[PDB]
Amino acid sequence: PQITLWKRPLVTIKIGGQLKEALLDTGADDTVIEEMSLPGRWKPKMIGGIGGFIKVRQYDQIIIEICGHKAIGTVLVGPTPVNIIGRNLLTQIGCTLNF
Amino acid sequence: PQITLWKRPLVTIKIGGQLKEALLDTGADDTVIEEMSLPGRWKPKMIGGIGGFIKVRQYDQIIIEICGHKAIGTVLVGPTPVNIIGRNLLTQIGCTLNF
Ligand SMILES: CC(C)(C)[C@H]1Cc2cc(F)ccc2S(=O)(=O)N(C[C@@H](O)[C@H](Cc2ccccc2)NC(=O)O[C@H]2CCOC2)C1
Ligand SMILES: [Cl-]
Ligand SMILES: [Cl-]
Repeated sequence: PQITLWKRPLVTIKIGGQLKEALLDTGADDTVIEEMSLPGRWKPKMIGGIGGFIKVRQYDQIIIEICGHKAIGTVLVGPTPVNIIGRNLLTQIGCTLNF
Repeated sequence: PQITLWKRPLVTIKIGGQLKEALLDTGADDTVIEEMSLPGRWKPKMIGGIGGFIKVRQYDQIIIEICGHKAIGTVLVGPTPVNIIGRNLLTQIGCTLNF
């Protein structure tokens, strides 16, 4: 698809069998999702945003479907205001910026 | 152009006669630039992100050149860690996400 930016680029994602709404975010290096349970072990990570650096849980090799496209990669879980799909997964679905 | 997302989508912009590096950010509703002087009146605004909120100065009807494309809109000025080109100006240069 071709997504214009007059409104937030929100899409449906599927993770752990659940449907959620997430923002396609080219300004985010990593994918960060609101609190949920994911399988396996997690590692600590700090992510810096507009208000500073914060603590999240890093889960690797997580299966996630984004707007019908299958991706498998790192998902960070923590107190984010919105679910964010970052560049680590946008590359997997072949997403580019065009003008 | 077509911009891939293996690295941060950083571009050169021209604002208030100065050249600056900025991030093309689909996850940002608004454009936020590091401390600088801009002409005209401003009003205070709070903007929220990962890590909480920052206080910025809102300048309206500001011209920016982004990749050679002229655009006009609201520019927020404040203690942002990176210069961000948000949706308000990405729409003006005809920027879309494609996959
Ligand atoms: C809340 C949301 C709607 C999404 C956004 C809120 C927002 C709204 C605006 F109008 C303007 C700016 C911002 S913002 O700037 O707050 N932001 C945009 C993100 O793309 C930031 C940009 C950025 C990049 C580097 C340093 C600071 C900021 N990335 C980010 O937090 O990456 C983190 C997140 C995961 O990867 C690293 C989050
Ligand atoms: Cl605007
Ligand atoms: Cl358009």
